Amino acid sequence: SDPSSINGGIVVAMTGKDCVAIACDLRLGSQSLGVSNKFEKIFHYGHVFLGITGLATDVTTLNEMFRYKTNLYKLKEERAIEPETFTQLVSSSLYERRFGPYFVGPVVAGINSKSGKPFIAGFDLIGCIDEAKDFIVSGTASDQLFGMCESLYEPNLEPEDLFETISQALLNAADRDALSGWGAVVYIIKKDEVVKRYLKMRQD
Amino acid sequence: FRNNYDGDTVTFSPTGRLFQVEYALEAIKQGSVTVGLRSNTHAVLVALKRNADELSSYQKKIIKCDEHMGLSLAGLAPDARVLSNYLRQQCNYSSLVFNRKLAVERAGHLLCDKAQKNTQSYGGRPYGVGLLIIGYDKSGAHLLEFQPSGNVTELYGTAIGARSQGAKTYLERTLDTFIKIDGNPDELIKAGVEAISQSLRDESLTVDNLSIAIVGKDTPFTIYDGEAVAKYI
Amino acid sequence: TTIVGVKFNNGVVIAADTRSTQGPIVADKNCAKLHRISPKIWCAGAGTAADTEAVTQLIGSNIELHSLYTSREPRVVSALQMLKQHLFKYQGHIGAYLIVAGVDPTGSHLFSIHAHGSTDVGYYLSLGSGSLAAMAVLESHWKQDLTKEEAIKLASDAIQAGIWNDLGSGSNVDVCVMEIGKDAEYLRNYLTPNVREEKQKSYKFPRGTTAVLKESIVNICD
Amino acid sequence: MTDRYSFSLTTFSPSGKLGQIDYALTAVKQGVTSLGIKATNGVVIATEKKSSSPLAMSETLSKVSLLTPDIGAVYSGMGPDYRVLVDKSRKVAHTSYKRIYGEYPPTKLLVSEVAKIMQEATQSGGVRPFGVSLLIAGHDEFNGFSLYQVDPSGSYFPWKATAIGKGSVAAKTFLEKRWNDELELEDAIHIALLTLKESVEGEFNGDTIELAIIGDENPDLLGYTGIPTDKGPRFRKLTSQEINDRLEAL
Amino acid sequence: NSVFSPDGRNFQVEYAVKAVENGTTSIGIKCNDGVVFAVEKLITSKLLVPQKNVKIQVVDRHIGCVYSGLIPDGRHLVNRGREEAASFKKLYKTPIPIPAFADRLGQYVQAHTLYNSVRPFGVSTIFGGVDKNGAHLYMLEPSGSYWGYKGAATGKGRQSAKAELEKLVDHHPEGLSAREAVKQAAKIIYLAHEDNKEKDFELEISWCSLSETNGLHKFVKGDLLQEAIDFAQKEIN
Amino acid sequence: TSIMAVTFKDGVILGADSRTTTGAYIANRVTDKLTRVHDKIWCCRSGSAADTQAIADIVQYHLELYTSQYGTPSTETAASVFKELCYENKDNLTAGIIVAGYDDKNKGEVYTIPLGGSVHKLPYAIAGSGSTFIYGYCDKNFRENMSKEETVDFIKHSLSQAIKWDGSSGGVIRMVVLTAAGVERLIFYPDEYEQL
Amino acid sequence: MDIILGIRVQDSVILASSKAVTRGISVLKDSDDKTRQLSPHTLMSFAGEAGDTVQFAEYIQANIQLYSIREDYELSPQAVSSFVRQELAKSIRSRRPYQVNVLIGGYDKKKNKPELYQIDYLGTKVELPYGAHGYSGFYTFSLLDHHYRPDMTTEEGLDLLKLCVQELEKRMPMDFKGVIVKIVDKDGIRQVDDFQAQ
Amino acid sequence: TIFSPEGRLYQVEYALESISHAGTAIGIMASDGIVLAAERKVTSTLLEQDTSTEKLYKLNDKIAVAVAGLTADAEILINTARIHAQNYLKTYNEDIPVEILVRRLSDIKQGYTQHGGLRPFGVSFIYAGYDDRYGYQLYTSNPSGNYTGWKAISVGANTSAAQTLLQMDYKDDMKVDDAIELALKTLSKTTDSSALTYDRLEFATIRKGANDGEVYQKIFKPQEIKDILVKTGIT
Amino acid sequence: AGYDRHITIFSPEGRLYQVEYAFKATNQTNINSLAVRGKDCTVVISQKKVPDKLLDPTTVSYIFCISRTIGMVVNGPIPDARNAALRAKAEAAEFRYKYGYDMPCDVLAKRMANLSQIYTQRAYMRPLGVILTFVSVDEELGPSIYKTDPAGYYVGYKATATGPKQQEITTNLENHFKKSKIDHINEESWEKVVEFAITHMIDALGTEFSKNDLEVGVATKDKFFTLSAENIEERLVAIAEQD
Ligand SMILES: [Mg+2]
Ligand SMILES: [Mg+2]
Ligand SMILES: [Mg+2]
Ligand SMILES: [Mg+2]
Ligand SMILES: [Mg+2]
Ligand SMILES: [Mg+2]
Repeated sequence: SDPSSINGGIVVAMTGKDCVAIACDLRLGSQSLGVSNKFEKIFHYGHVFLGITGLATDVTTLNEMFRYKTNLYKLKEERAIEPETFTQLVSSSLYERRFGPYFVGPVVAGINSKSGKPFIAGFDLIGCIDEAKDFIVSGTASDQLFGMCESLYEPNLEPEDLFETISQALLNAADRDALSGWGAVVYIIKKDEVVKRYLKMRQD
Repeated sequence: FRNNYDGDTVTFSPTGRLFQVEYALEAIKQGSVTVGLRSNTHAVLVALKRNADELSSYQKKIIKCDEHMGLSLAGLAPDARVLSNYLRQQCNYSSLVFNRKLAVERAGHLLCDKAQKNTQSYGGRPYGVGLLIIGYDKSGAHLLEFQPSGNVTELYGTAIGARSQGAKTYLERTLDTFIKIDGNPDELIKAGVEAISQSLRDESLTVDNLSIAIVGKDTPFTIYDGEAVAKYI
Repeated sequence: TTIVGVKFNNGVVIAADTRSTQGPIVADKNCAKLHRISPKIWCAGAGTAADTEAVTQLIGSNIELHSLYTSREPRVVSALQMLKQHLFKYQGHIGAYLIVAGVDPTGSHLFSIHAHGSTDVGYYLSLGSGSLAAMAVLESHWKQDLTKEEAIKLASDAIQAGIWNDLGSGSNVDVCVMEIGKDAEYLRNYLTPNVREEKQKSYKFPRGTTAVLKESIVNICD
Repeated sequence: MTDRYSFSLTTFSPSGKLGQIDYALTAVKQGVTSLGIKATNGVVIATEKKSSSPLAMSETLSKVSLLTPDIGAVYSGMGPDYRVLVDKSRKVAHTSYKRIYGEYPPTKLLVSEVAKIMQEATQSGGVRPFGVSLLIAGHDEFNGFSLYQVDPSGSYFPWKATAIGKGSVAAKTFLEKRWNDELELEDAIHIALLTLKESVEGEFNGDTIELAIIGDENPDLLGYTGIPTDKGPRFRKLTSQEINDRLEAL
Repeated sequence: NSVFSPDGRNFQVEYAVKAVENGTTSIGIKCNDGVVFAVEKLITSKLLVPQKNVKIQVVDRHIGCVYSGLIPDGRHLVNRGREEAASFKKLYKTPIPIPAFADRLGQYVQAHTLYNSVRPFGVSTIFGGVDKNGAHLYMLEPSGSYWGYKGAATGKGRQSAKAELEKLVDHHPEGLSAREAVKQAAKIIYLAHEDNKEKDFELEISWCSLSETNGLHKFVKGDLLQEAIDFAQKEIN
Repeated sequence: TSIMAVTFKDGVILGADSRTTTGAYIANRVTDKLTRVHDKIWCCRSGSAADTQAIADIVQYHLELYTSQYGTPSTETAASVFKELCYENKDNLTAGIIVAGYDDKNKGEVYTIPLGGSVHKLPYAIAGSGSTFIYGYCDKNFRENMSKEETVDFIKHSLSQAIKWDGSSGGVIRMVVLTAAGVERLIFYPDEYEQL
Repeated sequence: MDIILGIRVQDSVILASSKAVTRGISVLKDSDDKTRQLSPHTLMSFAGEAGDTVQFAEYIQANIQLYSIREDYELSPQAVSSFVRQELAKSIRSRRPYQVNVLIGGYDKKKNKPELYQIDYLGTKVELPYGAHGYSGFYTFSLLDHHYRPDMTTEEGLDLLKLCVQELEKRMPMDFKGVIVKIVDKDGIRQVDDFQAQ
Repeated sequence: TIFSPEGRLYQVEYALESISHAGTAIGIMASDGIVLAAERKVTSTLLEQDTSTEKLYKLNDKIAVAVAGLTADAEILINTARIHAQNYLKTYNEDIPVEILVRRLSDIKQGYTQHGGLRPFGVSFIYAGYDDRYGYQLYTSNPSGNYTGWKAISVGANTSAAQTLLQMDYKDDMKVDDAIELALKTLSKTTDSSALTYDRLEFATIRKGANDGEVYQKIFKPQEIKDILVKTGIT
Repeated sequence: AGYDRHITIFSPEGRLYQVEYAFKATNQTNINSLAVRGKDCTVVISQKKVPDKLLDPTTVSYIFCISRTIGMVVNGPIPDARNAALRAKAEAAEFRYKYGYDMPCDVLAKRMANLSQIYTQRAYMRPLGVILTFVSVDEELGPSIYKTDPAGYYVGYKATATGPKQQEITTNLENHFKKSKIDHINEESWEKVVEFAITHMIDALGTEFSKNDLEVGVATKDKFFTLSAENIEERLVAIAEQD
């Protein structure tokens, strides 16, 4: 059936005051059957974070492809790729497979290391950039996520508060989606440090 | 003048000559003699076959191209195999697509054009064989001489190969007699067999030596060798 | 989407709404649908969003190279010719529907391009799900020889018709003005008539509300 | 139709020299002087317009070229080789960079691509090396201002200041004497003018000299307003009149 | 072939011309409504079949070509002209104008002087016919050079042929009928055979004329040929 | 679409309506359907707008290159280039074209290239969805060697009827007059032609 | 449908694979070993489309053996599975995809740990304490969610496996003809020849 | 590509001859690190020392090269080596073992030796790297496509002289710091210049990562070279 | 005979001999040409020599109409000339098709110079032994003259001349623009700009011309056309009634 519904999975990113957060569930399924309780969907190239939902094979492939491409970038440029630039790199990489696309909903989070400005972005499977400053959502519970985020969100949140907001958005969206959940990981990203937390959630 | 100019087929000499092509012509003169001649009703090829050894087979000079066409060779034999294969295909193509027997004149043109490409391409050599082509088409009997320069001429009779100048002079003299030899295959073969004799320092042409081919009004192209030529020696 | 193009006496104006959708859901409440092909040739697209952006950047890139190569200002007929030939080759599969407007040394120009590669010229155009609402406004108020002021007003009013009546369109109005003498003026959020009202309540959570299983610092360096 | 020289035309000689590259470098030597000087807040690249005929309109032949909004190039050697290298450099900035990351390449990487293009003319079958040396100056957010020389072999080196062509040895000497790390752009332009007068035979004015800078952003050259994060090219070709103004207080 | 000499010449092409000069003589004559082509066929031996080693070639239905030098090279060129004429007719529906056709051959011959891996053609070609706006006659050298002509000659007897041609242009400035031009071509071919008088020759004439052949290329044969031979035989003595 | 070309005493005239639709929506009410491919060779397009424009652009390119090398192409040559493109690509094209031209030799000529890619030389031609309604009228009213004004009247009357019955036709009637004169653009508004 | 189970205990990985080969209405064979050894400490089991299954397995086996001889070294289980996933990920977008699901069980000598990877035909890879391909997982995952402990011995794991095969024999609609059981640990790969009545 | 009557490859030998005129590069391996040092080719006051890297290049996070020969040829090869390391990382999810990368590059050079009528690359490499199989490693490759492993090596000018010096002072139980001293002394003894100053050097280490258990490539900034040149008593 | 004299590789002096030899080929026709800018036109004049009385004079030409707006005069052997003409025509038609506007004179010249550069760098191609002079009234730049050579060099000119006696004409013109101080000919009619061109050729070459000795091309806004013998005759009469 629908390739974007086979495996499950949700990713949400949010901006706050001088920070960003990015979160995902841990489920890997095969239709009704839950297979893995440990499938992380967030990755990081230097200080740039990328979540991917959709077909898990493509999640894996794109992670490996962007690790590849950012490694080369760093060697040639002699510096780590920035959120803005990487967003462009994901976009043109996806559009390159316009008529045989990866079945994914990527999400980019990070802080520009020069300007210190928090940055998030989203894409469709063919690399159309969703440039929004507050939140980005993706996956089989994107409707539930849009609802939670539009309700819960306010701008300029302290990292410790933004943590609660993004967590509550993720948990409650996941619980209304049969194919999401099974654990969750949340990243709080502050210029200087990055904290990773595994949430306690319903295991049904 | 002959110095730096005979390196390939892609270079003119200061005299306007193509030496590679002239050298290819020299492989013909090295080859064993073959004669061709015709009347209005038949065309005949006579060839002197050459052995390597007294323990060996004499090598064939005559190749069939279609039921109404065939050729004799003088020069590089494997080049004749290449060109007759092409001619066999051109004949075949004509039958299949057009249900038409290839005019001997068109066969001439096709061979000329094929030879020509090899007198102008770098890294390729010209063909090193001379051919005499006979046939009976919709306008009677025909004989053609082919030179690897690509020049093809229609003739009542001719000869190519070593000492062929003798046979040629004979046919040049015999003209008004053999052009009329109509409805008698055996007499025309006899006149051909006599022509090839003027080109002998060798020996007396044996049952193995001699190769005869005929084509005409009601005779498919046929090759005679061995015991079947005895009655002409 | 509602996009319009309106010619006035000394140039051309394009405008667009700022809503992108995924089916019935609004993903971006304030995105830019106005795109630069070159400094004075601008572009609005409807249809497959990734396609209209990509086709804009590809042709934009080539127009720059052409300009550098020829030592001339890019013409609107060049953008149009390259776009249509490219879209035609792809036999509608690149779902780009575009209003292309600009000024060049030969004057001012307004064109529409359809995804199969057909083009039209005109003094006023609309594209998108909101094009009928906008066209009804344009057909009601357009006149020959408009001032800059009048043209901005009309284009803006066309976008509002799209915003208020078409469910595919919403939020704000962006405008770009291309006048024959001048630099082009991009006017982000020229109108903002859709400010979200203040919520009744704040939903910030008391800290500690979320149950955490484990925790760790993540290494960014090397 | 079809190439018979599918082998390298540049080969090693018994002594280790790459003959064709040396001979190309000799072609650069015969060429009109060009130079580059790097300041704290800019780069200047300069050269003489040695006109072929007084009936020719020398404004129709630019020796100083924009490669990206923040990168310009100049050369010494064979003009027509430069002209085609400029086209390929412009193209490769788009195809290998802008169409990937949505921004223009940093100076070193673009110079790197040009160098690659020149290297290939040194190894490929049936070609001769390019007969030019380029000076390429540019700016980028993370590296600041820079200046590079690219040679016929594909070698490139960063410079604080240098000169190529005819009187390059005397000019490098003149530059080593005058350069320091506190130079403002106007000081660099001044030094570039002085250095170039030694080289120039005939008239020395804004019509016979060609000069460009990589300076600050020119929002008046952008062509549009309304996007605050877009500020305009740093590459700027000085006008004839702007040059004459600096020759009066020279 | 691609080599320029220190003074801007191409020795290879100059050598290709020597092959042409070595060839049999051939001519073309432009009349008031068409063109006549004639050629000297050397009779090497009595064994050569009369009337059966045709040198003059048709291209499409309205163009004739004659040439001197390496005969196979000329055939190679004519094959190309035929492909070139078919392709024009295919796209544009109308048969190829003679000047259009000239350039086709021209460009093709010139290409063979650009590359070290090819030799120039060893022929000069005289050709032409009738199109939408009249008769045209062209001559094409190994370098790819071609111009329109009033009369043209190439090969061994070119010098005397040119001199007889020049006389006609002088005594007939007022446009030389198709029927006269044929007669004169026979004459001129006879008068270039003086050089090669050691061997006998056969005369071939063809023509393309508006009033005489309806603008199609035809071979001169039968009574018309004999009449032209007799005129030439009478005027040689 | 209603399109036609008519030969007359002094040359040829092309006419068309100006309506383009997608479904029942008028995407363009003032389209110019009369397309120049050379100075005095014009055409009317019907079928897929993308296809017919792409074709007309290629023909214009071929005729410009033709003119550079060989001189003014005949109308027949133009029609042959259209056919080649339409015939050879019949399986990805929906294109019906009418070619109209003037040269000094052949005077005014009309060729029609319907869907299959066949070519037909005709004294006058009609095409587009609107033409079906005027076969009876045109056959009854067309005469050879009409004057300019008579021909202008014939096209005006014919297309006004085609417009009256065809929903896909309408707007203004445009015309191009092709003679030795001269190329002349004419236009007629609804208030004139509806009252006929 | 083809039973393919794996379980990772503390010091070994146990693979169990059904022995039936069924085409149409006939069991053609009841002793089919659905396995290839890739290297002395890596075993791969497979299930899926009839021809693809063995062809893919043997192709992979060839490639790992080639690596071993070129490098005189054995790739880690993680590396072998990454290579296997890549091949499958390329396959899914090709003209005719390999319809093969696999389990990879290896003993990593550098880490001294057993490792179990589950990869489906799309190239979906995951490292798991236990895994199954096909319908069999619909029974075994929940059973092992209950019975499995991370500190089990090889003998405890073989009992846990016996329990899985009993359930499948009880509930599965198809006669899969028992299993061939293979243990991968530090001393390599061995077959438990007694399982059909142990 | 052709053989001489002697059984030698002309073009390869001439490429090697070219390399002996390039600035010396030295590689030394110790038990806890590797040193790479190279002499910059006769420079000028106006050269930008800070943004210059002509002899030392990063191949991945664990492998670096020192170059002797044409720089533009070397960038060609370095780029493919970088790609090769990333393909391996993508395939196996492991960093490429040093020998595998070295063999590949060497095979590319060998190809130009055997077919295609193109000139060889005028490049010799010293590879310095770490992996979990052989620890610290040093390889060398030249235009012939041959490669060998070493504890200490040089390429470019004066290899013969530099090799004898290394043979004398090298000992298996060295720490990196002693190896740093050895490389600089050897370059000092073998220069064709008056003194071996900072502006004429490139220098790098591969160590056990300051304090961690991980591996770190330090490419020395010009100022760092100036310091490490005083420490070792060459000033 | 070293390889550096047979193909386009560098000599030890950094020269390319085959390029230099190609320049020498340009004079082999012994024809002179000159181009001048009017106020709203551009004029090319070239000698026309028809030595053989068997030639059709109308077919002997070194001026080509590249497009509706661009004319080209060539100095060099006709076969190479026609090669360049064909290419320029194709390049011009293609530019219009792809970019939707007429190819400017200078851009066509840049493109032909680019092609010539290639023959300078690749071994299997010889340079063409011709100098191309392009003229038009550019819609953006006004009257234009651009000239390309076998080196791939090109520039724009106020006026220019080419051929064996190029220098005579060049200095004649240099002397005129020294006097006038402007960079074109003041004159509204192309007919008087053509007369100026013929007149100055006559002084510089010190030769008289009949109507069959000359060849004339004129570029105006949107046409480029050549003159027939009769239009040239009319021009020769006008000069004679004064000069
Ligand atoms: Mg969703
Ligand atoms: Mg759930
Ligand atoms: Mg002659
Ligand atoms: Mg209607
Ligand atoms: Mg060349
Ligand atoms: Mg060559």
